[PDB]
Amino acid sequence: NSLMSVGYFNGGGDVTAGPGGDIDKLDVRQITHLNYSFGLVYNDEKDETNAALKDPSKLHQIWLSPKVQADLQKIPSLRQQNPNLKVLLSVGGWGARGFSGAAATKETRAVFIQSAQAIIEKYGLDGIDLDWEYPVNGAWGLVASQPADRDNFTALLKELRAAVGNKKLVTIAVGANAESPKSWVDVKAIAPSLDYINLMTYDLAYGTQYFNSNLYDSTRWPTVAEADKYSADFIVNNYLAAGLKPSQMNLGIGFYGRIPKRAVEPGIDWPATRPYFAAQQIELFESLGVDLTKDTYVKYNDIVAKLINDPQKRFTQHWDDEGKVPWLSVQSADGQALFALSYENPRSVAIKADYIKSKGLGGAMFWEYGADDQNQLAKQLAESLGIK
Repeated sequence: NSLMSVGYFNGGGDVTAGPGGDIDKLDVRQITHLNYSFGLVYNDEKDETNAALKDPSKLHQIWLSPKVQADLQKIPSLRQQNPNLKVLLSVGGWGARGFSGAAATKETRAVFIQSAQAIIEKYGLDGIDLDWEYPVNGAWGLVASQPADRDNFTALLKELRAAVGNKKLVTIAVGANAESPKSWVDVKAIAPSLDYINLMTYDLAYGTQYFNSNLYDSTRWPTVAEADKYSADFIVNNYLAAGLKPSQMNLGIGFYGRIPKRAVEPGIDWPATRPYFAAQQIELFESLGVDLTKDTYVKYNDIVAKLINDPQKRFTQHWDDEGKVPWLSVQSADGQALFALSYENPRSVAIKADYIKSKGLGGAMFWEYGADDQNQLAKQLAESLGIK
């Protein structure tokens, strides 16, 4: 059994201009599995702002935007590109509502499951991937949640498996948080229903931590608050402690970076850190398409083209050899180097693949093809993993 490489493609969230279908410029020869993102969940959560999800007659089913339907119909042309490719629909994602309600009972779960089976048969999918962010915790109140989420999720996976059968793929993504295998997700109970589990070993640049996807801790740029100290290795060990076999886990790799929150918001230890971005730094990133009052996310192809290759040459490249990742700096008004963002580059990708091999993991997952730069990071990842 050679290694896996599960690429996300966020077709459902793609609002980029530029001619041609956006699926048609994916090199799917570099991956073993493709998670097409995202189906959503019809839901009656009162804070839901996608009215199309509020159809009372379809509550707890999966919603496919017309864009996502047009992409899923072109799977056959992807299978021509890579005859061994496995294609899954990913349902959920950050901020996606409705999982707690769809999971509450056997009957609501069955509405969800019937919808999954129908979508799988309609488009000839190889399987389904569930991205519930997150059961019990609810992404700190961003989506509805309840204690029964944990066991309800287990029942859902079991009953989804029973429906789709033993050949179709059922997979899930799981959170970085240490709490997640402790009390959100029943790791040992769900494992025999799942082909594999993708770890979201990124989005760590929050609170008092600088790095967004460091492989190990960095002492040059330490994290202050205890609840915030995270690293891919620490997450992998957490999930092994909770009982997952290594070969069932894919290490998540982010084809992107983040401005850390610590640069723009005070960092609280439940202020422990204070923001070092002035109006100038915020306006700078606003001028490049990065509204930090909205989000800290920067696609890798945007990092290359706009920051690293900035005609104004405002950004400087750095490497942390304890974290094993690159970061950029901009200059303060008083001329010091400010930690602007960490990301991933071919170096740090090749290193995470090496970590996959030597930890004995199942492979890699990455988010996502659209943030890549002419498939460069996906190609680096395939090479380093030995994928043919």
